[PDB]
Amino acid sequence: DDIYKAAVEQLTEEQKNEFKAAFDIFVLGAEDGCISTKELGKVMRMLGQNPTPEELQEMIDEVDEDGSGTVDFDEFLVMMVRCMKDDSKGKSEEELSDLFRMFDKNADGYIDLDELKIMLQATGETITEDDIEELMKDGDKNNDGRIDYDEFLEFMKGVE
Amino acid sequence: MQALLGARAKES
Amino acid sequence: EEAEKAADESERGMKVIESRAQKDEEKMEIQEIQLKEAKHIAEDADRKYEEVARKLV
Amino acid sequence: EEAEKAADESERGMKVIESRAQKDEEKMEIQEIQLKEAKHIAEDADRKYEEVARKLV
Repeated sequence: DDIYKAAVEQLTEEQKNEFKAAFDIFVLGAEDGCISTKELGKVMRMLGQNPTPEELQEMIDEVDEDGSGTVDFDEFLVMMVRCMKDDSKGKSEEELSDLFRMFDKNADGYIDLDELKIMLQATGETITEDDIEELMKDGDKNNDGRIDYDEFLEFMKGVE
Repeated sequence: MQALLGARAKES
Repeated sequence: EEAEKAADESERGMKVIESRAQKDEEKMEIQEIQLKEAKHIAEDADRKYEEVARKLV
Repeated sequence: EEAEKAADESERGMKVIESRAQKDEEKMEIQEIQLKEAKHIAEDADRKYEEVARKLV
């Protein structure tokens, strides 16, 4: 949602309206309340795009923690956005080593959620806490309560 | 976008 | 008379074809809906395979 | 002209629905073949499930 809600912030009302209707007819031949392969393919072969039932349902699995289970209007649109050339690819690992390192205020190579949340206080803006512990888990896939550089990487996904 | 949206594509 | 026979053959044809088109359209949708399900069974078949294969691992 | 037009228009009707039957026929064959394969994949995946389930044992 983080990436996703932050995204819906940008594009305006009319973008929202056009893809709502684009779903209202993306169900012109719908499948599952979500969109299983028939409408997806329908709309695509109307032009020629290539989503496959398998990876359809998989990128769904990547996202259907909501309980869409298959390509809902949400997945229809995340597919939509999964194509437009806008941005990706990860502020420098050298940069990121620095960024870890300042998370590694301690000058160690291992960071608990404490000086990390203190980096966050150093960010100051309205601090969420759920997402703080979530980010602890993101990083500490090592799960050692303290976080290394690549854990920090696992902790700062999709970030500028 | 063009070939199947035409001049209707202005803001959205 | 031949044009009427043709009206009947092109109309019967249209109806035979509409019937065939409908049979093929239903088979298309039936196979498409069932394809999505067959794919979902493959996903599930591969999914159960992975759960058991992963247990094997 | 009316009879021939009925034949011509019904024939055009037929051409569109025959083309539709052809599109639906091709698509149902495609979906059927794909179903057979998705199902064969599922069956293969189920066979693998069993190969791995017995090998899991």
